[PDB]
Formats: sequence, structure tokens, C-alpha cells
Amino acid sequence: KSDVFHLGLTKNDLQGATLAIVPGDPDRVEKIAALMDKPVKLASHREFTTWRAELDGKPVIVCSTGIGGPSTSIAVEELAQLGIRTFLRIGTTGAIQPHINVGDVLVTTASVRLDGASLHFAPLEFPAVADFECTTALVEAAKSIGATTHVGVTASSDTFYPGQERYDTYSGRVVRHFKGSMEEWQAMGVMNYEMESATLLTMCASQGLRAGMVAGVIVNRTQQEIPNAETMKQTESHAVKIVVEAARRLL
Amino acid sequence: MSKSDVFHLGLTKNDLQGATLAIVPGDPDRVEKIAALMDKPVKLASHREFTTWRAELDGKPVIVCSTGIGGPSTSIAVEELAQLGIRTFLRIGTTGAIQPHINVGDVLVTTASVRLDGASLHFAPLEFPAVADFECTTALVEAAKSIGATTHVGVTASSDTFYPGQERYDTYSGRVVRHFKGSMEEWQAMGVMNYEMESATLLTMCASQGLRAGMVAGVIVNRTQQEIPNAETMKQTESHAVKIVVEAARRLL
Amino acid sequence: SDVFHLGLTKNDLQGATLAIVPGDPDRVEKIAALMDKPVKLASHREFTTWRAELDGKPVIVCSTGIGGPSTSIAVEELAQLGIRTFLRIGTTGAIQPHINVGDVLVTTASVRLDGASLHFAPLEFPAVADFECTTALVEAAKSIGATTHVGVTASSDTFYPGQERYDTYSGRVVRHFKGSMEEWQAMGVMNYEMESATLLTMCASQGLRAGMVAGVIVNRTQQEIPNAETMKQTESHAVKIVVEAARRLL
Amino acid sequence: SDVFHLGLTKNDLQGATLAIVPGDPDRVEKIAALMDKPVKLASHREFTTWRAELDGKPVIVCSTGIGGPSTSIAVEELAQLGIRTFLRIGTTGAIQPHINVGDVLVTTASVRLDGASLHFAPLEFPAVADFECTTALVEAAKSIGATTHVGVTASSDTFYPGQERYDTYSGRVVRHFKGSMEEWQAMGVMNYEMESATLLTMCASQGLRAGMVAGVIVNRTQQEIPNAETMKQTESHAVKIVVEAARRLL
Amino acid sequence: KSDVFHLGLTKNDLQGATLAIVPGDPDRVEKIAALMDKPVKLASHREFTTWRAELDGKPVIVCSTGIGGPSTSIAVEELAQLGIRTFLRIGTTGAIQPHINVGDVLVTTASVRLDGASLHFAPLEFPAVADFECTTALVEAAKSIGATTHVGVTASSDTFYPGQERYDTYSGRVVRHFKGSMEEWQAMGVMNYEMESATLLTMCASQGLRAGMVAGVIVNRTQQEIPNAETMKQTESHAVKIVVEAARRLL
Amino acid sequence: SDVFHLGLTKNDLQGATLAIVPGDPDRVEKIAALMDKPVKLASHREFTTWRAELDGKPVIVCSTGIGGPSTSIAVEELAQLGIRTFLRIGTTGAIQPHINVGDVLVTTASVRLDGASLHFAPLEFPAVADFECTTALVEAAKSIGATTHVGVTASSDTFYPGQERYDTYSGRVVRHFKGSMEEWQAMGVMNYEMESATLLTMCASQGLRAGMVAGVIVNRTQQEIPNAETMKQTESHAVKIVVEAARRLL
Ligand SMILES: O=c1[nH]c(=O)n(COCCO)cc1[Se]c1ccccc1
Ligand SMILES: O=c1[nH]c(=O)n(COCCO)cc1[Se]c1ccccc1
Ligand SMILES: O=c1[nH]c(=O)n(COCCO)cc1[Se]c1ccccc1
Ligand SMILES: O=c1[nH]c(=O)n(COCCO)cc1[Se]c1ccccc1
Ligand SMILES: O=c1[nH]c(=O)n(COCCO)cc1[Se]c1ccccc1
Ligand SMILES: O=c1[nH]c(=O)n(COCCO)cc1[Se]c1ccccc1
Ligand SMILES: [K+]
Ligand SMILES: [K+]
Ligand SMILES: [K+]
Repeated sequence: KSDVFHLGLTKNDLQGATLAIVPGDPDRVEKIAALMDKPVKLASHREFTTWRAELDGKPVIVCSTGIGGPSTSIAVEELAQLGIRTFLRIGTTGAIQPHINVGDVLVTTASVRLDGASLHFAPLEFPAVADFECTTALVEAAKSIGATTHVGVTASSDTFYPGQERYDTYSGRVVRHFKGSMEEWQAMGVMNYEMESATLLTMCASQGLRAGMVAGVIVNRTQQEIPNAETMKQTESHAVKIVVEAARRLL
Repeated sequence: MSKSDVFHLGLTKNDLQGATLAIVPGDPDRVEKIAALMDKPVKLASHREFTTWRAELDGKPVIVCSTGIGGPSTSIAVEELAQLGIRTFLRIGTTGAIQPHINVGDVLVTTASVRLDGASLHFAPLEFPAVADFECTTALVEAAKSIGATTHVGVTASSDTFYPGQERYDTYSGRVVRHFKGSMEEWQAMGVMNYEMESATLLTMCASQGLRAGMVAGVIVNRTQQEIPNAETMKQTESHAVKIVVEAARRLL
Repeated sequence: SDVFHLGLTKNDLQGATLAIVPGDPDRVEKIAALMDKPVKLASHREFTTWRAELDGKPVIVCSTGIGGPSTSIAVEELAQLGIRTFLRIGTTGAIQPHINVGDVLVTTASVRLDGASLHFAPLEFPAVADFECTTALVEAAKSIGATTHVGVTASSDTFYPGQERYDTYSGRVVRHFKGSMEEWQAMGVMNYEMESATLLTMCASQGLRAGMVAGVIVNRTQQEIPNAETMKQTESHAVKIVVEAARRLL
Repeated sequence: SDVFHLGLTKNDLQGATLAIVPGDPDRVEKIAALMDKPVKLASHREFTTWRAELDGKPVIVCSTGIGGPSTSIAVEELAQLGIRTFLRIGTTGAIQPHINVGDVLVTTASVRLDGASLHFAPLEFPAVADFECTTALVEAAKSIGATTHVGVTASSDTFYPGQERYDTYSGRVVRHFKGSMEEWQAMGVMNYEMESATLLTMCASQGLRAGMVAGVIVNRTQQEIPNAETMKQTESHAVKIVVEAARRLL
Repeated sequence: KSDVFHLGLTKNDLQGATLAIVPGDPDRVEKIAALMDKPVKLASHREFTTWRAELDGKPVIVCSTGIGGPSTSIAVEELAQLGIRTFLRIGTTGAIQPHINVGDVLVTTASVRLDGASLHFAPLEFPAVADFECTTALVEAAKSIGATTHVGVTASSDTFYPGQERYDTYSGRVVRHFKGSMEEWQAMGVMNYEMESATLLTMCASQGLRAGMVAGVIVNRTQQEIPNAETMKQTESHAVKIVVEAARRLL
Repeated sequence: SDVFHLGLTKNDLQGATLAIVPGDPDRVEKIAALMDKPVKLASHREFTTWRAELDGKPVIVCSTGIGGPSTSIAVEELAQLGIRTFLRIGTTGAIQPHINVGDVLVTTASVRLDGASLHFAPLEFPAVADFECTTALVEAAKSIGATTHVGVTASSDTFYPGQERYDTYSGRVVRHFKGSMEEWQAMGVMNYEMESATLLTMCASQGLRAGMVAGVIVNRTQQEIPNAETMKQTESHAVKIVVEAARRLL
């Protein structure tokens, strides 16, 4: 009942699909699938929940990666084994630039590699760059729904707290390497923090797979720390609409 | 009073009822299994890869919370549990052994980990040892002897990937980056017992923040003998390891 | 002069914000001549500067010389003078078997095998091209009808060992670069050149727009010696693409 | 002589598998005098070796000297002669306020601020002590009755800048080690010494058992100059522990 | 027409020359060659201008490298292919020590490797050290003409601005790695900044080629930043005389 | 005692600014006997110090022990006492086929395969010897008539794996040092030793003058086990050079 080690899927479950939308959150999988025609649940194992749906009369996979590069690396690899060639990540994000507001959508051209898993596919000098066609389709899709969009570099961290220079922690300390890091990234024009893009973009770009990255701004780190409960859902829906519309252009 | 005191786990400090020890499996589906071994098991929360149950061990509240696969999610789980008052962490996992003398069904207690991860660096520079707490290690080894098991104590390679970082070539690309080509043979020669995916992060982040951490895993595959685990030995080995981690939790209360 | 090396003042640029930046100083006149009202401005060391006009708007052409260090000087001083958009036109050796001599390559991002990029951002920062610039080049290549490949470029501080050439005085390559071409090939890296890592890193980390295009004059998997006819044809072919892309970014 | 430096043969050991390894060559005679039948074997360079008997079994005491390089020579050459267990006895400077002068510290693993450890295993490999050896040292400390702390040790390749001492000739510390003592302090690192990182890495990566114990003769958060009496008392206190631990490991 | 890819020279052009003076400025080539016997233009391609001359009856090459290790590495390699075994660099420099004045001559024993190209010949732990016979000849030549000489370590940077900790720039920022780096080098006894020596000295010392390095101080970083034009040419003339005199001793 | 380890006062030195620093503590008497008025000062741990007179001027001889760590302690504490010039005399294993046993090697700079040098300057800083010291050593070698080679030395933090010795307990060499000897050989590195990188880095970055001279007792390309008598005469040859060089520097 499975051709892969973790996902619990066969090549036949995919029905010829070559594109997958890959959110971090397993609870978001159904929401993205519901936007497309005839969505069905295929599998749920660990943090990997998979749905299949129809878009413009063509099968599309939605599969969760979980938080971080390691589980992303498993999901992407096993989906690649199953036949997926195009990967579109839909994420949540904390912006670090003052001109970016909550509700804005960010398209990532390339990522700052603050992760470990990217190194298991390519040395640090290799750019965690997004596929040009995927990035184009995400930019086009953002205009299609009519959102406020920023395009640029993302800092992709193996941690939510110290690697994003959060001090509201148990220890209250940040290791020397990351002390003052946010200010450095800010000055370099880095838009935001998330936790999967570096791994995803590196492993795909170094293995002949197409990858795109899009995220909804939940919090801006220069104005607030605790997100709003209602705005969180609206921003998520906005970006989910874009990732589906982008997939339409890449079929 | 409350609904959630942390960003991800969906738990309040009040939910924990004074608990200071947590058992941290990778698989969210393993949480109920561990909690079923103790008294009064109750489901607290399920969000993302983080499933949390509360149980009673010798009259003392204990938490079971899944980390998910890998350092990044593990770092969120551990930090947010520490915010809620957890001081002791015991990881129970699955693992592939790389030494010929270690058989499937054996139990491995980790003294310290080879840091093939990225998250550990976010707490301490690479030179800092990813070392388990001595009292936690003692308890796990003592628990393994108590219920009876084939035990090996030593070093674990903790990788940020399942595939290339553990030198698996049966993949889509069929290639392994230069840095990891020939790496398994090197760890083997250095006496490293096994591969898993969370210990380097867990052990580094706890040892560098005044928290106690222990690491135990049941070997379900030996890399010199096979690649695919048996879907029965898997269940028995997990049951074996789950019994050991609860018994080690008893000694640390 | 307003700057240390270029021998240019702010007035010389006449409000220009876009520069085409070849490596070869002899290419500067060739690029300028394709545009309206081409005028020489200055020549000091490897930095030759011309000013021209594209659709009524002033544009700068300025040579960087070979390598990140002189590129970093040229880009920094042009930025000081008001340039915000940088389009590099270069020559390259392809390392993929499917890429032909005469093909044009558009760089999305570069493998940083250089030193100068590190003086602007740590290695983990991507040497990524600006999205608008890359789009302009891809559209400009599609307009003239060239065979175009889009992807990653290996940018080396060295022509020989860093590109794993063994036809050298020593005949040796340092451990770090031994087998490196094979690695890049497997990773889908299209080609080797010598300036893009520095240019892309320094621009992306300072709020400057940069694009990178190159004509293939050699494929490393078939032959090493470039033909003394295709070289001029490929250069002029890629020069037309960069000028047309500049038209879209004004 | 079967070895390059120590000046010992396989027969000189008489089947010994355990060795106590102090840094100070003047401490070898002190440790061996506490065991039955002490015999001087060889003294070459900084390596002094004494043979003793513990519970009717031959035990070796051999000085490593200060630092990883000679520790690597000593351990390797003793291993060639049949030694499978290494117990290090040293002095240390504590960096935690709750640890006092006179206290005994058992090292679980070490921060690798050394070079020699890299010659055996890459930095990511933990400089971790053998679990059985650590157990014995902790149990031996409880046996004699002493205030014991168990945890991490910073093992520096230098006495001054690597341990962030500013009372030096230059009065400066290199950028890399600036503010490093506070970093280790916040990370719960107990102390500074100069041999454990090399010893623990080279043993754990070669199937050899290694244990590490030290007496606190200075506390870095209060006073720099140690007392010329309490030093000897602490040294003699720690020696009793390492001999008692050696009994449990034979 | 050419035996090499860039320089535009054949072996015959060199006429058996084994020594080359290598300035950074292509315009310095004729000026250096004019101080010797029978000066002749050989080639000019890109930043590489080559002249041939005679010194005590022996053919000597003068060839420009351009700014930085990359073009230096090309020139030196191709000169080596054509038969050059001894390389003497004469350049300009900015001193970072208060006791070194404008107009002073500096002879480099070894260089701090703040470049990329040196790594393409030897790992960072390999010393960017000058040849003993070349260093001796330069020190002896400087004392022979009567100049204020300083011998020691040079910081060799792939960048003129941030890597030499200049803040008078478009961004006005310096990356963390190089923040406070000048003060570190100053305290370590480093004399000066230039842009080619690390590459030249590393590539020669690891390939069995002799290399020496000499430079004229035109700016002191602890004092003024704007150099005098008349003083610049005079300082260049002083250093050019020393390097030709040093070449005499090495033939 | 004004120092922590050496057990020496500023008055014990009698205003000496130069010190010859061997690795072996038994060689300290040998060098001191070559000069006028040999007097023993102190012997603690691996550090033995002897005072002598050269040309009517006081000169110190102090053992560093094997490796960077104790070398850094010795050199720092001697600098505190007033020593500004450090001349190292050691033994070495040559890795070039043209260098024979009995030859003398003067080190211009060292490959930094140590850890202690990093505690004074980052890896990019060259472990370079002082020009005057190097000049004095070369001139002294020609004065007494010895077969001399001048160049780069590999300075390792270990005797075995870092010098790619496979005749060990494990018989393995870590990936980093696998094939490393061949690399150094192609790069023209003359030899292996264990102190120069630390000595040359810590001195060149602190304003202290340092020189390095060594006697070839083995060549790695031919055989491993050296002759006994040849080892003694090579030591005496090198010691004669370092004393003659010290005469020029005072
Ligand atoms: O600041 C952030 N950093 C991130 O890495 N991120 C991506 O999702 C990571 C797991 O929530 C999302 C945000 Se936004 C946020 C702020 C506070 C609480 C939850 C999410
Ligand atoms: O080889 C391993 N490496 C690991 O890192 N590991 C830990 O669990 C990671 C998620 O399955 C578990 C094993 Se065992 C095994 C082999 C093949 C398929 C599943 C599990
Ligand atoms: O293989 C190459 N690598 C490059 O870095 N490159 C860019 O121009 C660098 C200066 O010629 C150009 C080529 Se193509 C070539 C092959 C042989 C001779 C000259 C150019
Ligand atoms: O602070 C220390 N750091 C160490 O590395 N250490 C171990 O012994 C190394 C040789 O003295 C011992 C001490 Se304690 C001490 C303080 C002052 C003088 C000698 C020892
Ligand atoms: O500070 C310096 N750093 C250098 O690397 N340098 C060498 O020439 C590099 C190209 O100008 C020369 C100087 Se001096 C100087 C100061 C200001 C403007 C031009 C030259
Ligand atoms: O190969 C060598 N490597 C070295 O680092 N070296 C310097 O002395 C180190 C301590 O003996 C000396 C030699 Se030569 C020698 C060969 C065999 C046994 C002793 C010395
Ligand atoms: K995860
Ligand atoms: K020593
Ligand atoms: K150049």
C-alpha cells in the first residue's frame, strides 16, 4: 500500500500528477485541496498529510512537509520518487522590513541558508534559488487575485527562536553567531523569516526539480510580536488562493 | 484562566499540572502509546506535528509530546515545553544501526551525538558537545537492565536528512553530495552506533541551557544487514523502547 | 572626478541609473554603438566608460575587468554616481552536454566560488539576480529568437583550477576543487564565469538590481579551443540581448 | 623500545590495560606512590612512566604534558602497547560561581577549543567521555565524600587568550575568543583545562575508553592567583578519586 | 599568434625571459620597461599589457595583472606557461600603521589572505609567503637607493572598500566579518592593505615559482584619505626603481 | 616567581632579550653548554630553563615541550619576562625526495595544522618567520657549511594522523588528512614538525621576532627508522647554527 518509506503513497494514488503544493502545516492540506475540484484524502502518516485534487481537469497533489528542512527533505524526496517534478511551497512568515505589512504576500527568489539540510544536497556556496518559471507563476498569480506583493530574499532558519533572534525564551539568550543577525539581514534587504525554503529550494535546484516559494505575512517583527487571531486566517486564505492559481499556470 | 501559553503546542502551564518531565517521541502517533503505559492518560492538544498527552507516573504528572522529524520542530517543542516548566527531556526514537555487532531489536542509549544538523548551531557553536545529561543516561541504562534488553551505549550520528546525510543512494537523484560521500564508512570506523534525526538538536539545546536530556532508540534496521524494516519487528522493538523510556522516567522524578 | 578609480563625475552620467557592465574594456564601445548618441567618457586602468542614449534616456556602459575585485570597485563607484540597475554581459564556458556553442545563458543565481562576495554578505546569502532584470533578459532573448538556457552559474575567482582546468603549468588542482566540475554538472550548473557571484551578491545585499547574461563560446564536454568566428557572432548576439533588456528596465 | 617517544616495550607494561594520565610529569610519582609496588620505567622529554599494582593488577601512570599534541603522542603509543582505558587527572579553573575552589569536577564531554582532536575526527564529533569511566569517577567521588559537579568542560589549546585572560604581554584577545568565557558560562560550562578535548575525541573515535576528572584550584569569578597550600590539598584530593575509580574499571 | 588564452604572447616573444615585473596598472608597464634597455611593446589585451626589455644583457618581461587576484592568477599562470619562474610585484598601497608615512616603501614577507583566488591553489592554512631570495633582493635594493623601508605582513583584500573597512560608500555599511577588522590587523602589526599579494604569493609558493612583493605608500589610513597627485607619481617612481634594482640581483 | 608556569623572575634573566627555544627539555643543557657560563634556573613540568652568555650578553634557553599549547605558555611567559626574540631549534621529518637526512631546514613560514595559532590570529594570517631571524639562520648555516634548504614547513598538532602516518593503533587517518602529505609535497612543503605554526603566528601578531631551524633526522619518502649516531650529529649541526644565528641578532 506504499511505494515510499514515510508518505504511505503509491504512484497510482497520484493518478499521473507531476505537481505538488507543499504547506508546512498538515492541518492546512484540506484547506488548499478544497479550493480545487473533487478533493480526496489519500494518506496521513506522522506530519505528512496528503490530499489529491483536480485543477483544470488535471490531478494535483497537496502534501505537508512539517516544520523544518529535515521533514521537508523526506517529503520532497519521496514525492519525487512518486513522480512529482514541480513543488510549490505555501508558508506563513514573519516580515523584518518596515515597509511590509501584515496581509502582504511574499514571493521568494532565493533564501539565506540558515539551515542544516540544504548542506546535505549542496555546499553552502550553492544558491538556494527558486525556479524561474515557478517564481514567475507565483508573481502572476499574486496579481491575478489582487494582492500586495513583495519579491526578494528570505532568511530560512532551522529554528523559530534564536535563529530568528527571538529573546522571549526560557534562556533569554541568543548564541553569538545569531546575535545582531536580524539587523544584518534587514540591512541586506532580506524580507522575512521562515523555516523550510532553504532546504526545499536547494534540494530542488540541485536535483533538476522546479520549486517556488510563497508566504503570507502573519507578523511584522518591527511592529508586533503576537499575531491577531482573525487576521491570521484571512492572510492564510489570500496566499492559499495564490499558490493554487500559480499551480494553474504551471500545469 | 487560559487557552494557550505558547506559540505552537496549544498548551497552558495549567494543563501540565506541575509536570517537570517530558517524554519526547518523533512520531505524533506514538504519543498515545507511551501515555497508555502510565496512569490516567488524557489527550491535551493536537496541532501540526505536536501531539500532547498528560499521564501520571507514581503520583507525579508527566508530559508526552511529539517533536516531529528533525531539529527545527524539535527545537520548537523543547523550547515551548521549557516555557511551560519542563526541566527534563527523554527522547524515545527509531534508528538504523551501522555497526555489524548491533542487531535489530537492540536498544541504544546515546551518550553524545555527531552534529550533522543545523539547529544545534543555533544554540551552541559546533565545538560544543551534543552530550546527554549524565543522570538521564544513567536512568536509561538502568531502565534497560531492569526490564532486560540488549543494550549498547555510545555515540549517535544525528542527521538533518534521512537520505543523503545517511548515505542512501536508492533515491530520485541517486547521488550524494561530496561532504557525505563515504561518510557512513567514516562514522563506522569511529565507532558510531547508529543514525537518527533529532538527538544532536535536543542534546545541544538542553546541555547549553541548563536542561536535562536523555536519548534512547530501538534499532529496527541494521545498515550492514538490510535497508527495509520488518513490519512486526518494528512494533515489538518500539514496544520494547517505550517500556524502557517510561521506566527511566520513573527514576528521574 | 567624484570617485577613486572610474574618473567620472555625477554630471557625466546625466541622470543615468542603468549600467551595462562587460568584463572587457574593448567591449564598451561595441555596446554603446548599438544605442543612440554614444560618447566616450573615461578610461582608467581596466575601467573604460561610455555614455549612450536608449529611448531618450541616458545609459552607462562600463567595463569591470576580469574578476570580483575590480568588479566590486566598478559597481561601488557607479552606485555612488547614481546607478541602480546593473546588467552584466559576459563570455562563458558551458559545462552541460545539452548546451550548444552560440547559446545564450541567463543566470538566476550563482555558486559563490569567489572571495569578494564574502566582503558584502556571508556565504549563506544567495548570489541571486534581480527578478525584473532576469525577466527582462529572458524576454529580450525570446524576442530576438536565441537559444536560451536559464539557471545556475558557477562563478570562480580563477580561470584555471577553480574551473578544474588541468592544461596548466602545474597540471594540478587543489583538493577542494578536485572533481568539482563533475559535482556542479550533476547539480545542474550550466556554466563557468568569473564576475557574477560578486556582482549578484553585492547588488542583492545593497538594494541594487542586477542581471546576468552570457554567450556560450565553449562547451567543456566537447572541446576547449574556441572558434575565431563564432566568438564574434556569439558576443554580438548576446550584446543585442542585453541592450534590448536594458530597454525594458528603463 | 617499541615506541617512538615513551621508551617502553610491550613487556614493560606486563599486560596492563588501564592507564592514569596526568598532565604534570611531577605528578606521576605522586599517583604511583598511592598504589602497591611503584616502579619507575622511563623518562623521556615530557613523558614519565611509572608501573604500579592495584588490587593485584598492573596499572600504568604516564604523563601527557600540557595540551593535545603530546597527549596524542602519549595515548597513541600507550594504545600500541596495549592500553584500552585512559583516566585523566588534572587541574582546572572553574568559571561558574556555584563551583568553589577545592571542588571536584567530572567531565561528560568537552568543548573542542583544540587542534589535535580534529586530526582524529571532524568538529561535529562529540568529545565525549566513556559512560563506564564517567560512572566510575562519579561513584568514586561519592565514595570518598566530596562536593562533585558533573557536566561540560571547555578544553583550550592555550592557557591565556583561549581562556580569555587579559593579564598578558599583549593584553589583547583575538576576536574569536572575545567574550567567549561569558558564552561558555551561559551555556553551563563548568571549567577550563587543556587536554580533555583531544583525549576524549581520539579515544571515542578509536574504540578506547576515556574518563576525565579535575580538581578546582582556581575560580575565575573571584581571584586569579591560587593559594600555595590549597593547591596541593586539592591535587591530592583528586588523585584519591582517580585511583578509586580505576579500581571499579579493572 | 598566441600560445596562451589571454596575454596574446608566444614563447618566442619572451626570448628566453625567466623573470617578470608585474604591476597592477597597465599604464605602469611602459614606465617600468623604459627604465631598462631596449624596451619593446609585446601585446595589449584586456587589462594585460606586456612589454619586453633588457637588464644586464638578459631579457626581462613587464606585464600588468589588473586589480585583484582573479586577473593576477590568469597573468601569472600564462606567464609561467611561457617560461617565467620569478615574479616581482610592484604596486600602490594604503598604510594602516601610524609610524609608516606616505612615500615609504613596503616589502611584504607574507600576506593575510582576505582573497578568494589563493584558495584555488592552496587551503587557507598554507602561508601566503614571499620567496626568501626575492624578499632579500627587494630589501637590499631599497637600502641601495635610500628609501624609508618597512618589512612585514600585508593584508591582501579582494575588495577596495568593505574588506579594507571603508565606510565612505554607497551603503555606508560593512559586513559583520570585516567589522572592526582594520583595528585587529593594526594590533597584529599588519602594515598595509593591497589587492593582489595573497593570490600571487600563495600561487607561486605552492607551485615552485619565486615571488616578491614591493609597494609605495600613497595614503595612510590613520591620517588623510585624499592622496596628492604629484606625490603619487613620485612614490610610484621610487618603488619602480627599487623593483628593477631587485630584478638585477635575481637574474 | 613572577610567572604562572616557568617559575622565573625578571631578575633571573639579567636583562636577556633573546631566547633559544627547543622542544626537548634534555636539549636545553646541550645548547647552554655551547655558550659561556651555563647556569640552570628552573625545571617545572616540561619547561626547563638555562641561562648562558653569548659575546658578553645574556641569553636564555627554555624548553617548549611538544606542541603549540605548551609552546604558547612558554613564549608568552618569556615575553612577560622581557624576551623579544625567539629562535626555535627542532628535529624534523622531510617529505621532499631531494632533501637528505642530515640537512638543515630554515622555515620562512608554516602551514597551520595546529589549534593554538588560531588563539592569536585567524587562519588567513600567515605563520611567517621574522625576516632578520630567517636571514641570521640562513647566514649561520652557510658560515658553518651545511646543506641548507629554505622554504615552507607543515606544522602539525599531532605526530601521527596529521603527518599521515598509517603505522598506528587504528591504522586509519581522518578524511581531512587523507592524502594530505601528497598535497603538501606537490605544494613544495619541505617537512613536518609540531611547534612552528604556533610560535610564528603568536610572535608575528604580537610584535615579537621569531625564527625556525630544524635538523632532518628522517625522510618520509625513503624510510621510517633513523640511524642512532646520525641523529646525534644532526642535532649538534642544527644547535651550532641556531647559536651562531643568535650571535648575529643580539
Ligand atoms: O515569525 C515567524 N517565523 C517563522 O519562521 N514562521 C513560519 O512558520 C514557522 C512555524 O510557525 C512564521 C512567523 Se509568524 C508568527 C509569529 C508568532 C507566532 C506564530 C507565527
Ligand atoms: O535508518 C534510519 N534512519 C533514521 O534517521 N531513523 C529515524 O526515523 C526517522 C523517520 O523515520 C530510522 C531509521 Se530505520 C528505517 C529504515 C528504513 C525506513 C524506515 C526506518
Ligand atoms: O571557460 C570559460 N570560463 C570563463 O570564466 N570565461 C569567462 O571569461 C573569463 C576571461 O576570459 C569564459 C570561458 Se570560455 C573560454 C575558453 C578558452 C579560452 C577563453 C575563453
Ligand atoms: O585556569 C586554569 N586553566 C587551565 O587550563 N588549567 C589546567 O592546567 C593547565 C596547565 O597549568 C588550570 C587552571 Se587553574 C590555574 C590558575 C593559575 C595558574 C595555574 C593554574
Ligand atoms: O588604500 C589602498 N588600498 C589598496 O588596496 N590599494 C591598492 O590599489 C588598488 C587599486 O587602487 C591602494 C590604496 Se591607496 C589609495 C587610497 C585612495 C584612492 C586610491 C588609492
Ligand atoms: O617525522 C617527524 N615529525 C615531527 O613532527 N618531528 C618533530 O618532533 C616531534 C616530536 O618527536 C620529527 C620527525 Se622525525 C622522527 C621520525 C620517527 C621518530 C621520531 C622522529
Ligand atoms: K518536522
Ligand atoms: K606538551
Ligand atoms: K581585474
